[PDB]
Amino acid sequence: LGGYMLGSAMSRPIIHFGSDYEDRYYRENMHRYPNQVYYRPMDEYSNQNNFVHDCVNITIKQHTVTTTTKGENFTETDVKMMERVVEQMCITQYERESQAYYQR
Repeated sequence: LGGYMLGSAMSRPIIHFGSDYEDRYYRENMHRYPNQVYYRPMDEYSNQNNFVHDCVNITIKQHTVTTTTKGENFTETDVKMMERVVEQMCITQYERESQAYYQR
C-alpha cells in the first residue's frame, strides 16, 4: 500500500471448483476473505478480463501479505480460489464505475 483505493463491498459470488471440500474450504472462511477489492478508476484502460486480472492481483496480494504477517500462509490453491472470487468481485466493482461512465 502507498496510493491505492477501495470502493463498496458486495456479497460473495459463489463460484464452483470441482470438489465439495475444495468449495467448502473457502466457504468456511468466506467472510474473512477479500469481500472488498482494491482498484483504480477507469481512465488508462478497460479490456474484458485484464483490468480484473490487475485489480485481483493487488487485492489478493494485500490481503495475503497482511495475513502472512498475521501468521497465516495461504497455499497456491487458496490464492487460485481468491483469484476466481475476486475476478467476479472486480467485474462488479469495474462495472459499478462503467455505469457512471455512461451516466455522465
